[PDB]
Amino acid sequence: SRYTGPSWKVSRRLGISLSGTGKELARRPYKPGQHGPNSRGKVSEYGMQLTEKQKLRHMYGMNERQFRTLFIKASKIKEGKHGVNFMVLLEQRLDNVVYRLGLATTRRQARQLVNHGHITVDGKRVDIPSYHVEVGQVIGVREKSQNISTIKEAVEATVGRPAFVSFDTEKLEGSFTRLPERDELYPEIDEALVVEYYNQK
Amino acid sequence: LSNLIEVTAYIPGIGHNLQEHSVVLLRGGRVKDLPGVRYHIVRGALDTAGVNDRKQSRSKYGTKRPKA
Amino acid sequence: AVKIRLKRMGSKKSPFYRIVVADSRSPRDGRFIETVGTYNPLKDPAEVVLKEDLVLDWLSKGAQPSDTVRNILSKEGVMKKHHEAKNVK
Amino acid sequence: PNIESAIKRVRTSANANAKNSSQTNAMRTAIKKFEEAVAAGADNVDALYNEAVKAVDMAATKGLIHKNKANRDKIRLSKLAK
RNA sequence: UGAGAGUUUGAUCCUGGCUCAGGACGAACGCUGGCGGCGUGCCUAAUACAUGCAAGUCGAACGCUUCUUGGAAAGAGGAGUGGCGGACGGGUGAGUAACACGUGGGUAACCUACCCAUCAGAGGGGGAUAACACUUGGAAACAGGUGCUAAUACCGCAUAACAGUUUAUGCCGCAUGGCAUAAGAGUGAAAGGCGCUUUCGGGUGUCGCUGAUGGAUGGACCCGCGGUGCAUUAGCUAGUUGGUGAGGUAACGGCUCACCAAGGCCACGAUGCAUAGCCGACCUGAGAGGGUGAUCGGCCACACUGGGACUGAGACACGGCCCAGACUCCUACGGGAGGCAGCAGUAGGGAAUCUUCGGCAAUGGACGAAAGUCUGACCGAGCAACGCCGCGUGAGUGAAGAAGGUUUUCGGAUCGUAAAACUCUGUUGUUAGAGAAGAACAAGGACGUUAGUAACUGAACGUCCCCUGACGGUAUCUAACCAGAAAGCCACGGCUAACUACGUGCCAGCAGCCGCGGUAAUACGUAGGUGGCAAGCGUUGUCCGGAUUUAUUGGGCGUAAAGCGAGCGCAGGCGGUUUCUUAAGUCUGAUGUGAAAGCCCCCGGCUCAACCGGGGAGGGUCAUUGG
Repeated sequence: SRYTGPSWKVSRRLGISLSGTGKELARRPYKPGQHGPNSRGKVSEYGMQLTEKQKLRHMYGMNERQFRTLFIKASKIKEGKHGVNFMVLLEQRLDNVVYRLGLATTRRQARQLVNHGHITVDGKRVDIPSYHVEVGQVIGVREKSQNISTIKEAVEATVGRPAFVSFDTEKLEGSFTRLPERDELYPEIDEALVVEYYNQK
Repeated sequence: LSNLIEVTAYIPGIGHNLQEHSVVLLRGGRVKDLPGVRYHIVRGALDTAGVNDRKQSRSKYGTKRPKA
Repeated sequence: AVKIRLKRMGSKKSPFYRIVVADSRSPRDGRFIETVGTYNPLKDPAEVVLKEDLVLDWLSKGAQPSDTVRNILSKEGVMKKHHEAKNVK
Repeated sequence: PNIESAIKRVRTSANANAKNSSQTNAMRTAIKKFEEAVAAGADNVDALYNEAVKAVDMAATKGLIHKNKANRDKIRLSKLAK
């Protein structure tokens, strides 16, 4: 499964945008349902760690088993911290590479582009979105049929291109220069609440 | 029971169809109503039948999904 | 009846083989004496690795190859060396 | 029996048993015939010692006693007469 | 790499139990389900078993017989004598508390078919028998009698002692003794087949045959140490413990005998009773630990229940023999036949566990000189969300919030950018084209080299032609078409994330622990909404954690549970100061070993991942030798 629901209730429940600052929390910044505008008392310190974890899980649209295995894998580095290495491994998945490069507006669109077989790493096609893109691998746009309507238009309007992403808008090749850093990556949510959430799992 | 030791067992839900000499299935679970009862029968698993109003936790009580 | 034979180590339809010296009564994947090289039927020019200093020692003690082991031991030039050590002295 | 080859082994081994027992009894009586004449103190005492030795030796080439049993036997008899 | 919470009271602190929040599984069952990849699937009655298959092969060891092409040579069948195989491979865990297993050693007490090497032989004779032909008794299974015949079948005679044993010599070892050399005494084997040269040539290639010695491989025996409950189980032994001799075995030995003696084992747990195959490993834990021994590998034990031997290099024998017993079956009543804990399958037991499938193409195994024949091992296919992993059931833009549902103080709020509408996409689906790797070979032809030869045939490997796929038209790749076929289960009073209506009225019902329900129930039952997970989601059972709640790590005994009513003392546990010595504990170095697969570290291949491969570390309370 992935998810198909209204995708905007989700942001109103975390209190974070999740869609490139394009405002879902413009009107009614409160939660969904009857008891939306009428908030109530405090939230535990279990609700806080759960809310941080859900923020990160819904950012990149993955499921709970895969999230937890990625977290367990990031723990075997021991070079740096354990939340930084996590949120950095999270960025190296082929879906974020298409999002950051700029071939798609959303992450759902980028996911459908990499699922339906329209992109290639090093020339060879790769079809599965949880792929692990390493540093220095020019991912391309299937030079067979790169004349599609939405890819073309979403290359023009560059809302955000980062300081670790390289790209050329003629051959349509991009790559990571090097690994990013927390200052360059959502210094807003957390990586410590999420680490504590998995201590008693 | 098949091993020939005797026990009493609670039958849950609203309304059943159990009569003398009908064959049933037991699971663990102790009721806190009176002594001497330590088991539950499971609804909709043999001669016993699922309850016929439920709409909310039909996986217990053994109710099938209704088109309503 | 010591032998030099192949031993299957793939998954289901991607086989791999270890070259092994075993007593002939043993099961194909059961007990053996020691391992002597490797062999890969895929990988279009098939891959052989082997020590070839234990093959020449077992051969001179009466071990005997199977039919495929003899083919891949002559493609490596091990049977010629046995020839030049035994019937030459 | 069920298998065809198991039916042949039955008669083959029956025949082997027959002749094996015949020849073992031959050897045993040769030895005993020497012993009963060394226990009497009789003339013609080295010839039947020779014959008993030969009997044991021939039984060992017919696959009836192992080979160490034959060494043991010849030793025992040697210590009795010669 | 060591997280806690609720619950004794009118309120408190301490003690204390009970319960919950994490994992995992050969799982079962309730509701519900789209696919691929890799794995897994009688835990119960070691219950009883219809039907098919699971072990044969050799005509280049030997005589016969039937055909297809009266004397003809080949091809294809049939039984028989003889060799080798049937002790492997495959199944199960009933017995077993012991050298059964693990780890470390010993055998100067040992055996070993096929395979590799070395030395020496391979001479000359004899008497039979199955088959076949005729014949008797048989319900049958099957038994007898007469006559002829072959061999690599069988038996004696020769020749061989390098084997064993005894004597002298030399060297040596941990008692018994070991090695090498010399003699002396009695003794023991053997078989041919197919080719080449064939002047009688009498020579020779190859595969077999006999004796002796090594290697390899497989087995046998003995020893140190280690892993379970009960003392509401303290005595156990009479071939028992030792000696002398005799027999016996591959082999040492009370292994078994006759005699002689009175010994052996036990509080450091003998004996008995109950339970159990053992290990690599697997789950959990911060660790020390605790709980399991299913898939895969190693060792053991058993084969309808209980005794025995025979053949053989090897069995006291898994689809062998003989006897007894229970059970089942056929019979002319005199008698006969059988053993799924091999693969499928059936009835029964159970909460519960699969097809009476294809093929020897690949790897291994038996026989054969080889083509080959056999192989339910094995390689593939079928069934099942049983598990792990991967990808879907669309994507983008879209408002004053369309209709409807729920609520409302009747203004509105929420389901909700969610639908609509516009533009896109084709992983999947469908239809149509193309389309694999897994295969290396044996055999058969030509050609070369080396060691043997009088010489050639052949031997042993090199180079080249030629020859084979069950899965299967499978994976995969290309073209067109369509958002169309593909979301459910649990919870929402506190623990613990997520609230309002209506119905009912200590009823109907709910609960893991606190506890809810008697007119305005966020705790029962529905609806709207919300939370957690998702092709799954909950429930019951079992184990480790939380539990310092058996505390070595790591607790206590004035009043909470807990100092024997007091002394005297055998065994045990622990002991003042100091000089020299020893090296049992302790510390340390080097060498051997602790299989493979697993966990872990680095690297690499399947579009990724599960999964697969290569190189390492780790794991001993271990042994030997030096400080």
